[PDB]
Amino acid sequence: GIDHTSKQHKRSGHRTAPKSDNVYLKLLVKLYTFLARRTDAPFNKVVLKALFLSKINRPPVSVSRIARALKQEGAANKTVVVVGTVTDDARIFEFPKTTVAALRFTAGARAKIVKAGGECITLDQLAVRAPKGQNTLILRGPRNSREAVRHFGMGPHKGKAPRILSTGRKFERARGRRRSKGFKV
Amino acid sequence: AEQVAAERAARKAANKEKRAIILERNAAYQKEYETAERNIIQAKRDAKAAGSYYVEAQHKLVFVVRIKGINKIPPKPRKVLQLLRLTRINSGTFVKVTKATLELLKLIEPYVAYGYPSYSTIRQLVYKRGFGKINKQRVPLSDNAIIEANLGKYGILSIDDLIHEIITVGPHFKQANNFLWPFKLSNPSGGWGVPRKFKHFIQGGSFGNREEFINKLVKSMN
Amino acid sequence: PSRFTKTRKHRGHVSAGKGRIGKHRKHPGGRGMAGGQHHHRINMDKYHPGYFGKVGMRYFHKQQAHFWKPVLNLDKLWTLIPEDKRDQYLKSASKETAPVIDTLAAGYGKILGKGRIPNVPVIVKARFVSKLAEEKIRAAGGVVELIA
Amino acid sequence: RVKANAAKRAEAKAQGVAVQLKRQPAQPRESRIVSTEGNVPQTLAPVPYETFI
Amino acid sequence: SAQKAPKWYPSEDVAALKKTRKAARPQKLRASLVPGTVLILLAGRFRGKRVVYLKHLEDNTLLISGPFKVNGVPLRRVNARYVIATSTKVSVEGVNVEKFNVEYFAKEEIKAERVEDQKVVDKALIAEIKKTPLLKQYLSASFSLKNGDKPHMLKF
Amino acid sequence: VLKKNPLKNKQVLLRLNPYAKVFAAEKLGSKKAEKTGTKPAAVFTETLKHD
RNA sequence: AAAUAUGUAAGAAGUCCUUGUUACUUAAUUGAACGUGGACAUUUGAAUGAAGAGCUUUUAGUGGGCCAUUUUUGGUAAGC
RNA sequence: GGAAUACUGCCAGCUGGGACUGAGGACUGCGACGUAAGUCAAGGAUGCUGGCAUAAUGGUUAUAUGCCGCCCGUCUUGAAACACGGACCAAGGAGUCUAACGUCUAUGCGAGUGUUUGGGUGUAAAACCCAUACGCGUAAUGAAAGUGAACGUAGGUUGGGGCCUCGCAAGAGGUGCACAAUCGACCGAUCCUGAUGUCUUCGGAUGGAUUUGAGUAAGAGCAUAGCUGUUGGGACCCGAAAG
RNA sequence: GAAAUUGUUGAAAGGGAAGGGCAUUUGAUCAGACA
Ligand SMILES: [Mg+2]
Ligand SMILES: [Mg+2]
Ligand SMILES: [Mg+2]
Ligand SMILES: [Mg+2]
Ligand SMILES: [Mg+2]
Ligand SMILES: [Mg+2]
Ligand SMILES: [Mg+2]
Ligand SMILES: [Mg+2]
Ligand SMILES: [Mg+2]
Ligand SMILES: [Mg+2]
Ligand SMILES: [Mg+2]
Ligand SMILES: [Mg+2]
Ligand SMILES: [Mg+2]
Ligand SMILES: [Mg+2]
Ligand SMILES: [Mg+2]
Ligand SMILES: [Mg+2]
Ligand SMILES: [Mg+2]
Ligand SMILES: [Mg+2]
Ligand SMILES: [Mg+2]
Ligand SMILES: [Mg+2]
Ligand SMILES: [Mg+2]
Ligand SMILES: [Mg+2]
Ligand SMILES: [Mg+2]
Ligand SMILES: [Mg+2]
Ligand SMILES: [Mg+2]
Ligand SMILES: [Mg+2]
Ligand SMILES: [Mg+2]
Ligand SMILES: [Mg+2]
Ligand SMILES: [Mg+2]
Ligand SMILES: [Mg+2]
Ligand SMILES: [Mg+2]
Ligand SMILES: [Mg+2]
Ligand SMILES: [Mg+2]
Ligand SMILES: [Mg+2]
Ligand SMILES: [Mg+2]
Ligand SMILES: [Mg+2]
Ligand SMILES: [Mg+2]
Ligand SMILES: [Mg+2]
Ligand SMILES: [Mg+2]
Ligand SMILES: [Mg+2]
Ligand SMILES: [Mg+2]
Ligand SMILES: [Mg+2]
Ligand SMILES: [Mg+2]
Ligand SMILES: [Mg+2]
Ligand SMILES: [Mg+2]
Ligand SMILES: [Mg+2]
Ligand SMILES: [Mg+2]
Ligand SMILES: [Mg+2]
Ligand SMILES: [Mg+2]
Ligand SMILES: [Mg+2]
Ligand SMILES: [Mg+2]
Ligand SMILES: [Mg+2]
Ligand SMILES: [Mg+2]
Ligand SMILES: [Mg+2]
Ligand SMILES: [Mg+2]
Ligand SMILES: [Mg+2]
Ligand SMILES: [Mg+2]
Ligand SMILES: [Mg+2]
Ligand SMILES: [Mg+2]
Ligand SMILES: [Mg+2]
Ligand SMILES: [Mg+2]
Ligand SMILES: [Mg+2]
Ligand SMILES: [Mg+2]
Ligand SMILES: [Mg+2]
Repeated sequence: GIDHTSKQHKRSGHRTAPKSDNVYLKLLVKLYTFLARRTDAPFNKVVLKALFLSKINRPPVSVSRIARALKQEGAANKTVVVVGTVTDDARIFEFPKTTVAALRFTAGARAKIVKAGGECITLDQLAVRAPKGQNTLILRGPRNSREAVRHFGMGPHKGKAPRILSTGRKFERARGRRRSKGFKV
Repeated sequence: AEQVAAERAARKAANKEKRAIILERNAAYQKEYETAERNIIQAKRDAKAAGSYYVEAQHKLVFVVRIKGINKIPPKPRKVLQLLRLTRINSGTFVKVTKATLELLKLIEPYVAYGYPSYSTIRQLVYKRGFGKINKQRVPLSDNAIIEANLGKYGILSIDDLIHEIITVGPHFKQANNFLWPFKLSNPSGGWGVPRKFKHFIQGGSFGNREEFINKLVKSMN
Repeated sequence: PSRFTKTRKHRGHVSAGKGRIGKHRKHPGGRGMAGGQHHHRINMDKYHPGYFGKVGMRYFHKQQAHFWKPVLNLDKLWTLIPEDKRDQYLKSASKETAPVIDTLAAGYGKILGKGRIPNVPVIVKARFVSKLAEEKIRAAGGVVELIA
Repeated sequence: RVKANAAKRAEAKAQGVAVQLKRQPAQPRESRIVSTEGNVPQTLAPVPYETFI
Repeated sequence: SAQKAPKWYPSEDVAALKKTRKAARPQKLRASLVPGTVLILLAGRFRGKRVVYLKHLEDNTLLISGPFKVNGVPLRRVNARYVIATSTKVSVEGVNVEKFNVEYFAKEEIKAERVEDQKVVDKALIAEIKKTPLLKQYLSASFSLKNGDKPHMLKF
Repeated sequence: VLKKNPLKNKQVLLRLNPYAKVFAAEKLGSKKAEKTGTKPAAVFTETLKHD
């Protein structure tokens, strides 16, 4: 026998193809594992993983978040990749030119980008254009802006938001939520 | 398109080049190993001639075999048995002696047998059961290119360049020695000497430091 | 569907995955929210501090509607102009002719001030305004016109 | 240790490298030759059993 | 269909063998096996027969003869590991033997050639056997294990 | 595919370690060491043979 | 006043120089805290190991335990 | 005085007997021997010869023989138990559906989203189409009246994949999304402060504080579906004494 | 027209239960492959 020092037959714990079942996504994966295996280029390697990512690890990148990244010093001509969908943001009043490459473009986002004379590339087109990912700027959206993570870590003095359905006063705002009713959290 | 023999040439030539360097190095060590040995022999004599006493340096390298199975072991020794990579019975590793490993051996005496290995038994360990750790994987030695590949960084580009680093506790013994997978010995062929193993060598059992008598054992187990 | 469910998988195992010691019995803790102040207090404080007892005043016959008053931030605002019309008004930022936005007609009650509209003049008709929203509005040469 | 490691580090570099300033554990001791001159081995045996009480 | 059909089939292309490295080197025989030596047949049709070793053939076999006219055994092949090689020994320097190869014994009753070969070789030997008294008797008598023989103790 | 012991398969012995040829050639594994006759002080012998 | 157990430390989140900020603090541009600028790389600071490290969510069963060496309480004692 | 021997150790000294194994399937590697051409035991068995071509070998089966082998189910610290249920066999026979939900996932669309109360239409409970509303989200905070989110490139600092630049490379610098840590700023509650003014008690600018919020700081949601989990329901299936 | 369970026929085994595991003898029975 063997004094094992570590749990046996452990799975690596990382996705390895998408759990998604879409052909096209399956094809883009085909492109990039090829590209990853044969180009020693970091970008293709990161891109391949993001493809496997489930919906929650793929938060939307907005078109305003886009415009801001372009305002980085020396970044205004880069083409931005977003392995996910791109949404529109009425709140910005002046969107730049550039080229965004992403999986989905909402109707309004595509509009706004094209209106400023930008261009909307799919990842496979992005590939042919920059097989080593030259001049690419990768953007991710906010994962912990989900509503779910509000409730993560619920406990005393954690200050983190109840799992509650109806709300307003007389919904969990008395005993243990204020000094005058028993105590506070 | 050349390469046919063309690049086969600039290779095989370059290969002959290395066997050369290995041959001269091995010729070297041999000198060193016997003049080293003889020096001590004559030291002992010269001292007796002068009415004195030649006390040799304490050994710097020991070889440890796990002699106890896997059950009912207390936690402290257990962790140490792991750090020495002795995680199954009859497997063995080399250890460089210092205060800070001396204690480790102290802590695990009931579960191991160790002693000072000779050039002979370090050699036949490596030639017969020497495997390297290469992206883990435990790869058998059997060609010098494998060592040069992973150990060449530190000088060391032959199985004998390996053996030399161990036996002489080189300045890169850590790397040299961790490169070797733990040796996996069969049970002794002779048998254990002794009727009960889990007593000290010094009390008729098998565990503890048995000094130079380690070679007789290992050789029966290798 | 039945065929994907873990009971199908438990068939042939004695206890349906409910333990031999502790069983699956009718209602061990009590039913519903029983014992919330007794053997279920640890789960109630934490996870649900604030549950028991009272705060604040009762309002008999409170009819929401009375309090209807959706908010719109400047943040958007300009969204209440159809796009085609919108660009037309952005360029030619002026008095004399500046867009009128009935935010009541958009079904908002109050304008709040979340952040920066361009320097175009706007005529903003609303029931209510946050001090700032209106400040920012004037700072582009708009006014707020109070309606109902 | 550090204040002193800064020293022999400069005091070596500004000479001609060769430093060595990690601590090392107790090494086994080396060969040596003990002499008899003035020191012949005294030969002890174990002692009988006695009571004194 | 009664059953679907696979998506993949084996190629029925039958690979070639790897280029093995096993040279057929020659069989040195144990010292005790010189020609002229008397053998005991441990097995076979002529089992227990004492018999003269003549030639080591190209297929590793031993060529022996009785001689026929002594104990009934003809010129023959015997395999070297079913033979006890005694220490008694007749000079064979007058027996030609050159003639006798593997081909000689290819199957394809008795050809006259053999009957004559048998007479020629055997006369050479008999001439020789006769020099030592009792050999011919010995050669004619079957070897046998008696009670209390310990093959691992007997010298032959 | 199949680990071949040196130690008892001359072919690979020579594959690793090319000194093996000369070692065997100059016997070396039986080197006749120098005959020197130094003798030990009587201090050594007396105390060796003491009590 | 032991042995066994036990806290902390063994550097890049480090060491040194120059001299900004403040409503704290000093008799005091004194200090305190946070800095800007400058100098020194893997013998960069003990050993051994590392089928890697870190982090998140959600959920089962369990919440009668019993035994051996050693330490040990009650009991004359116990398969207590 | 000169040897021998034992004992212990070493040899990349030679050599005999025996057992098990023969994975792999062109070539490709590292070598060895040869002056060479070649040869080889060097990245896993080939060569030669014979016997049967069948119940010979093999499978199955029954029996015999050597050794071994308590009755399952259960609850228990502990069952083969002098614990319980079970004589036998067939056929029934137990985690379900529903309302509302948590985490995770897939899919549509995205600051939105949800056609199916309804209407239109039909090859008629289907498929196809749709106006107004509504729901949930897009704002928080107070018991409440009520107020309501940019000092700044929507901040500073530190780590950060990826990218950009230099370098043959090693490295150096630039930028740095997600995420993490930390110091700030913004909105409401609390407590101070209380300007210009005033139907002299209204008004509450401004700047603050070991206080506090399920907040802001270039949105992430809505819907359908699934597994697991939650609550109520006969609620996994059979069971009281009672009312 | 199953099973429990029964009659008959055939084959077999049985010194205080029977049934079971590894292995082979013996009987019965059988597939495949040769070419
Ligand atoms: Mg939100
Ligand atoms: Mg070790
Ligand atoms: Mg032996
Ligand atoms: Mg034996
Ligand atoms: Mg023996
Ligand atoms: Mg015994
Ligand atoms: Mg062995
Ligand atoms: Mg369900
Ligand atoms: Mg189903
Ligand atoms: Mg199923
Ligand atoms: Mg299972
Ligand atoms: Mg299961
Ligand atoms: Mg089952
Ligand atoms: Mg189970
Ligand atoms: Mg369960
Ligand atoms: Mg149960
Ligand atoms: Mg219990
Ligand atoms: Mg209540
Ligand atoms: Mg908004
Ligand atoms: Mg060959
Ligand atoms: Mg031979
Ligand atoms: Mg006769
Ligand atoms: Mg400690
Ligand atoms: Mg370390
Ligand atoms: Mg290591
Ligand atoms: Mg690793
Ligand atoms: Mg749990
Ligand atoms: Mg639990
Ligand atoms: Mg309890
Ligand atoms: Mg519990
Ligand atoms: Mg124990
Ligand atoms: Mg084969
Ligand atoms: Mg094969
Ligand atoms: Mg026949
Ligand atoms: Mg047949
Ligand atoms: Mg037959
Ligand atoms: Mg029968
Ligand atoms: Mg049977
Ligand atoms: Mg038994
Ligand atoms: Mg029970
Ligand atoms: Mg009990
Ligand atoms: Mg009993
Ligand atoms: Mg009971
Ligand atoms: Mg019963
Ligand atoms: Mg049934
Ligand atoms: Mg129709
Ligand atoms: Mg109808
Ligand atoms: Mg229609
Ligand atoms: Mg209508
Ligand atoms: Mg909300
Ligand atoms: Mg309100
Ligand atoms: Mg007021
Ligand atoms: Mg700072
Ligand atoms: Mg950098
Ligand atoms: Mg920076
Ligand atoms: Mg505030
Ligand atoms: Mg408050
Ligand atoms: Mg809220
Ligand atoms: Mg329930
Ligand atoms: Mg009932
Ligand atoms: Mg009743
Ligand atoms: Mg009653
Ligand atoms: Mg009928
Ligand atoms: Mg059988």
